[PDB]
Amino acid sequence: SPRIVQSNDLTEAAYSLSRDQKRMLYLFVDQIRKSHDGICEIHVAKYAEIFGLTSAEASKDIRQALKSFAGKEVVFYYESFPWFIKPAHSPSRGLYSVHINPYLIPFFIRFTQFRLSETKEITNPYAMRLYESLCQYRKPDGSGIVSLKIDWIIERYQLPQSYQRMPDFRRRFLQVCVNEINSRTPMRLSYIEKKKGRQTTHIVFSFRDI
DNA sequence: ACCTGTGACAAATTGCCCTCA
DNA sequence: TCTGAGGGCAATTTGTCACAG
DNA sequence: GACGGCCCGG
DNA sequence: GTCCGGGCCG
Ligand SMILES: [Mg+2]
Ligand SMILES: [Mg+2]
Ligand SMILES: [Mg+2]
Ligand SMILES: [Mg+2]
Ligand SMILES: [Mg+2]
Repeated sequence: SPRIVQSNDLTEAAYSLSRDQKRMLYLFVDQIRKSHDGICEIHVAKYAEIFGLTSAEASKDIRQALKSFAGKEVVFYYESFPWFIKPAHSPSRGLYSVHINPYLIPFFIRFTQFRLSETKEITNPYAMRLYESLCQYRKPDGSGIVSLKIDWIIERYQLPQSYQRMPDFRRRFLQVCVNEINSRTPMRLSYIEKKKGRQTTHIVFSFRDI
């Protein structure tokens, strides 16, 4: 399946995207990389076959993701850009044409890489973010270990405000996304908490490949 | 005040179904 | 007939906060 | 809608 | 009987 590669600056950027939008974004990065001006395209029926959707639900996902890009911004730590500089539009039935901010090109191409089949069954977008950040530290053989700071996780993945309370962070984000990765990717993930006084400050992730 | 977990409720998202150009 | 653009749904997951200990 | 392949009239 | 361009139907 297609080999996604991306600059670590994108892996570590601060933004808020849905699952459907992240799925589309992987294909944009792939199109761009095979070369330019920044104009990309998406076909409904190919999208449907890639992610095992019907044509109808594919159409619904593309259309609403596309209208949900408006006003979205990307921050590279500290410079913010919009993803799109023109509305999406359809020249032909079943075909969408998109105008990515050409100023984003160099941020796409010290790098992270993974095959698309590794992530295409993940449902929760925060788990996609986590699996990307872990891939950034992976070894040829397939293992790695990394310590991520909680405040940096919250700022980078733009987690919602109630997850500033640690028990909610545990219950609705960490446990769910670790259990997702272990069930939906070829990765096998464990973790332990690092503390300072009563506060938990980092999470230490270890993983190997099956 | 700080920390933890759980019970509830609300809001959002998922894979469905159907209909017609 | 095959595609895809619309219009809906119920079950489930995610986001929030009161309260116990 | 868009596309193909069938069957009408001449 | 056959042959061809085109329209409609699925
Ligand atoms: Mg969908
Ligand atoms: Mg889950
Ligand atoms: Mg303290
Ligand atoms: Mg008791
Ligand atoms: Mg007390």
